[PDB]
Amino acid sequence: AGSIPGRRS
Amino acid sequence: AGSIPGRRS
Amino acid sequence: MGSMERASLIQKAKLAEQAERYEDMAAFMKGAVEKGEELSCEERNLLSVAYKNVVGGQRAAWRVLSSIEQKSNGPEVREYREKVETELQGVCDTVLGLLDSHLIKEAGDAESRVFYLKMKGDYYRYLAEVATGDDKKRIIDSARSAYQEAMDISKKEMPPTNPIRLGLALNFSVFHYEIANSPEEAISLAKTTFDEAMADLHTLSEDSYKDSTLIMQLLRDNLTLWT
Amino acid sequence: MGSMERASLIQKAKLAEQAERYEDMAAFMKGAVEKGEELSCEERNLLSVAYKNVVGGQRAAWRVLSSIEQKSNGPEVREYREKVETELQGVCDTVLGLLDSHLIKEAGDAESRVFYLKMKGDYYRYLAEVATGDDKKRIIDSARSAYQEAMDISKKEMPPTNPIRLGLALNFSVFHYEIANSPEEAISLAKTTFDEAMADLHTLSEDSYKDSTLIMQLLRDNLTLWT
Ligand SMILES: *Cc1ccc(C(=O)N2CCC(OC)CC2)cc1
Ligand SMILES: *Cc1ccc(C(=O)N2CCC(OC)CC2)cc1
Ligand SMILES: [Ca+2]
Ligand SMILES: [Ca+2]
Ligand SMILES: [Cl-]
Ligand SMILES: [Cl-]
Ligand SMILES: [Cl-]
Ligand SMILES: [Cl-]
Repeated sequence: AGSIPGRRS
Repeated sequence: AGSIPGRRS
Repeated sequence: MGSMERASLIQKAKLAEQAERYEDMAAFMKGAVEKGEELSCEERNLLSVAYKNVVGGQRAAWRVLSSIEQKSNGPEVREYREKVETELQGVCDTVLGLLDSHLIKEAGDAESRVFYLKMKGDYYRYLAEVATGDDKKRIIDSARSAYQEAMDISKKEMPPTNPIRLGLALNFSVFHYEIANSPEEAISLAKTTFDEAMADLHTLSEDSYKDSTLIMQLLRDNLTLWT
Repeated sequence: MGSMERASLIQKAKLAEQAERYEDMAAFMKGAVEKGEELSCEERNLLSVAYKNVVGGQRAAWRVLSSIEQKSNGPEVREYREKVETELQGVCDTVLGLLDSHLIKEAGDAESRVFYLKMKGDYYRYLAEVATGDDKKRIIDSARSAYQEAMDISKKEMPPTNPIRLGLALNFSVFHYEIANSPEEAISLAKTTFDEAMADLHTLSEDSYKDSTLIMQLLRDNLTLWT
């Protein structure tokens, strides 16, 4: 199950 | 130019 | 970071992201928050990206070590898992401290308030992933309460395609599935979120369409895994 | 790490490698070295892998920031590059300190002595990559001298296919090409190393053959890039 990757910004 | 990767052991 | 200018901390956080130095990034954004001014949309993203990367690496390590520990059951594997676990809890507590002092109380706009409350739910969820003792239920309820307040605001104040509203629903559904042992609630939330976003796509520009459909695909990926 | 058992430090270094926690790995192996006993073949590899990963990440970040700094030429980019550079120099100094106190002087076997001297050349090479001022030439000569002593021992004491002898020659050739502005020396060393290993492959078992040909391919990759 994937959450928001939210690793790039 | 590549040196020894030497990142896994 | 008290002696560095706010603008310099922000600029160095962007440099650290480019250098993939996420611990530095997080420390720079922690310093920027502690200047006491509210954060812009871009600055909120920098804060979130920095800590998500740091705690993401800690969670990945904890899972490796927890798996080794379970297969074994000397003290070394447990001791080292405990060390990583304590460091992860410290990072989560630091983020939650920033939200509590005083990002959330000063966030009046829907976009900022929902963003910070989603963050609060996420970091309590990370605490819940490693929790066992007398506080696991209270930690889970703290995650649920933060996510729930963010849901209530986002449904009242944002369109169904808003990327923050979509990512909040995605992560709350993962909370339901992985933490709260409520897979039917997880599936229902992801499906209703996806369907209501689909029906709102016609209102968007090409760039907004790309932003929303990207997160809708994450919802669909989970539904495919769960059904 | 003075209060932890040597064997526990080694076991935790292996766990940290599995968890990709290389800063922890390096601290555990630093503690193991400081117990004062010589290191086994496997323990030398753990030490080398840990610090190679740590300084590898620092070097990658320094290059990102140095590139941004050159394209710009406020103080922030230079300040942050200097911060990363200082942290990298500190790690290199720490490794060189371990080799000097007292790994190298206690290393009597060819395999251990060449391994540590190759390490010494590598970490002076990393210092040379960021050096500019009054010591860049002395740092370069310290790298060259360490590599040269390791070469002299390996040629006398190891077969041409020995993986440590091959990796030493590979890295010394990179030193020649990237640091000493001696690309002809780099090409000649890589070619002679490759050809003498090829002629010795017939003596090896299947597993040794795989170990040696893997590093020979790295030599060939550089020759393809350089010619
Ligand atoms: C939790 C979360 C949800 C959505 C996103 C996202 O995709 N964004 C796109 C652009 C960005 O501004 C540049 C806002 C967030 C991220 C995290
Ligand atoms: C500098 C260097 C040169 C060669 C190697 C290497 O490939 N090894 C293979 C096996 C290992 O023991 C398990 C010894 C080193 C590594 C680094
Ligand atoms: Ca100021
Ligand atoms: Ca002991
Ligand atoms: Cl530990
Ligand atoms: Cl406000
Ligand atoms: Cl800095
Ligand atoms: Cl000895």
